[PDB]
Amino acid sequence: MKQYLELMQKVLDEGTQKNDRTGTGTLSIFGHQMRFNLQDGFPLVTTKRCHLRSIIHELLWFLQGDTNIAYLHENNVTIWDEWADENGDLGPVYGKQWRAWPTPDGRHIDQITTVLNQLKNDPDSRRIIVSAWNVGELDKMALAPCHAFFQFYVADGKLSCQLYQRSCDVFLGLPFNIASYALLVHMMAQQCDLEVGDFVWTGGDTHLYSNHMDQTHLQLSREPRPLPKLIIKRKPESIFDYRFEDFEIEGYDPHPGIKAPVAI
Amino acid sequence: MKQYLELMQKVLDEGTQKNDRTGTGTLSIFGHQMRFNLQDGFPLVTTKRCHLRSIIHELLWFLQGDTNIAYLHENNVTIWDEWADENGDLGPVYGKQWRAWPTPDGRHIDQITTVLNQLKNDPDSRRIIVSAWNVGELDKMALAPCHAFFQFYVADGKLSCQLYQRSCDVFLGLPFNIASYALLVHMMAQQCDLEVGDFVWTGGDTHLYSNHMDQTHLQLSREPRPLPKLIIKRKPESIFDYRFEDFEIEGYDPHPGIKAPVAI
Ligand SMILES: C#CCN(Cc1ccc2[nH]c(N)nc(=O)c2c1)c1ccc(C(=O)N[C@@H](CCC(=O)O)C(=O)O)cc1
Ligand SMILES: C#CCN(Cc1ccc2[nH]c(N)nc(=O)c2c1)c1ccc(C(=O)N[C@@H](CCC(=O)O)C(=O)O)cc1
Repeated sequence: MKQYLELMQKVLDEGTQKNDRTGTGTLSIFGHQMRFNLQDGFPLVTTKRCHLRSIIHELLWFLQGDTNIAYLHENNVTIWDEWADENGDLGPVYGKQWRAWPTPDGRHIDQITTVLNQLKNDPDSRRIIVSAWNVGELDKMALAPCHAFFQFYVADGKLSCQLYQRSCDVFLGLPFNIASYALLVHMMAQQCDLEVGDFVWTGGDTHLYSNHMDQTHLQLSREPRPLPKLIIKRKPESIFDYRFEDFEIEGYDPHPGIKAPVAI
Repeated sequence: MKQYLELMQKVLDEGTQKNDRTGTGTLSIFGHQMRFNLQDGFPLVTTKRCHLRSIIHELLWFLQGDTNIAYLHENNVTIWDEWADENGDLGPVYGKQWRAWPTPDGRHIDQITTVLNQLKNDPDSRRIIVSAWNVGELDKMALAPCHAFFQFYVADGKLSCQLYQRSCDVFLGLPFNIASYALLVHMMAQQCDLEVGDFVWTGGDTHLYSNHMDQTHLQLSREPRPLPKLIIKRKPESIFDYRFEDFEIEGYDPHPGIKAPVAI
């Protein structure tokens, strides 16, 4: 997409060679924002083929409040393999925080149910947020949430959502998250009888790993193709009842996929 | 400031009429980001006279981990009176969440010290964040946090900061928060022997209350003056040992102040 590619070029031209946790090295910029009008099409990268099966199953895995990769495996998704323990657990990551944020007094908070109820009863609320940044549980998580916090908004019957991504792997992780949240907005809109609006991406440490330089240069040479469209074949009783079979991405003509090594 | 005035005009030009909790009515836009290079000067609004006293004392109050207005009153700061209970208490807001975020296992985390440790021992970390958005304590708070989350970043010996403000009252609150955060960055940098970089502001529901329109346009008819300069007359042993009297704002020649009704 034009926005995605311009961010890449931005990282190349302005990035600061930074040493990273993995000891790999990354070109990095701090602070960036982009807007994606969902009414223009699904923001799935066209300059490289993206794998939707992983994107869809991971999201349904989140909404279930699951933190064990068993479900992912059952559906051939291996993205979380390198971080799960001997038993497949990842600690209280996203899923747990979205559906069961633990209070100090022992209670748990369902942030998705709360959001649904706010969108339906109080759409003008400026407090429609879901946060995965639970400071008290960070040390138990296999990894600290990269897509840490997000906020919904309703204006003129349209549903918007801003995502704050503290750490962003521009090449691999980014295309995945854009598509993931764009999908959530669609599922939320359908459930709350609202039209889809803007999906705004905001990041902190936006970086490109040194061992992805070639792949980047390659992708940067491809002319972006028109954006596909999403079809939701069925309307479930709740945002928690969607199935992989319910989605379809029409008009998706991407350039060949580009393979790149994963940084653990 | 150029960036500030530009946001105001954006809100006016692309805003959407939206009702709000206070029952006042607002003009709102969702998603914005602006950058301030702290090297250029202290980011304090010059198109209207601002009251540094209230800003500085609030920050020191915050860092103390205090959440009772008694301190503020001793120094004639009344900016938090409308929300305090009979005993002057506001609940576990800012100060508390920063100095002692409660965990589910009976621990408490001092996010300020943690961040200081990272800035000195692991400045390349992508996890240097302080969150006030404690989902499990919101009901105890007098008001849900506006400036809910912030991230620090280091590069070329310069410290930068990005803040995510979920709800922003452009006319009243914004000028306070920007001056407040720039102050924090200067304090952090001095404690970590770093120079000041950029303050990146990101807002969710960015709005102007309908009863501030005239005051807004009055302010917009004004030419911003040169940015003041901040002089810190001492290097305390710790970030929590700063006093009001250590800060000097020099060259601050603002246009007349404009009064405007608060929305409780
Ligand atoms: C981000 C994220 C989610 N995930 C996993 C995952 C890994 C690290 C994380 N790190 C942090 N901090 N938070 C996360 O949510 C997170 C999630 C991803 C995993 C792999 C690829 C990847 O290798 N990309 C291939 C996948 C191909 C396939 O699955 O068939 C690609 O080319 O798209 C991308 C994203
Ligand atoms: C942000 C913030 C802190 N605050 C208060 C305050 C109020 C509501 C909030 N709401 C939420 N949710 N979070 C907050 O941080 C927050 C803070 C402010 C309060 C009042 C003025 C105000 O009345 N402005 C006068 C100041 C006069 C003076 O102090 O001398 C003016 O005319 O400018 C400014 C800032």
